Amino acid sequence: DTRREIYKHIVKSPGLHERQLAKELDVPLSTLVYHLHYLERRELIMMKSDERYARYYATK
Amino acid sequence: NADALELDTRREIYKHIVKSPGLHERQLAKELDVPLSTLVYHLHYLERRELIMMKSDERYARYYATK
Repeated sequence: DTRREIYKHIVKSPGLHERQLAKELDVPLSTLVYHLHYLERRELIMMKSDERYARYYATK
Repeated sequence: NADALELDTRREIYKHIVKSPGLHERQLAKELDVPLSTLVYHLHYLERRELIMMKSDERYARYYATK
């Protein structure tokens, strides 16, 4: 039900964020994270860093 | 070889980093009035020279289905 909906929203709409997923499915963030962890542990979904949100610092 | 424009843009970027740490590249571009493509060109260079470092933010990770 909820898990099968989360995995499917990811197949049809690749690249979404954690909070964009919980909004487009009306699933609480805590519930969605538990299912995302299962889907990662089974290697059915993966995870990429968003360059648009990386932060830059000068080195020492 | 590097134009005055390339050197000026590079140094202006590096030291906006020092004066204002932790910004994203779209904020970097709008605050320096530089196109995003050119800014990312200079960020990769400053990172190759280890003058700046790039920290990912995993709160904004993108989710994809495996094949």
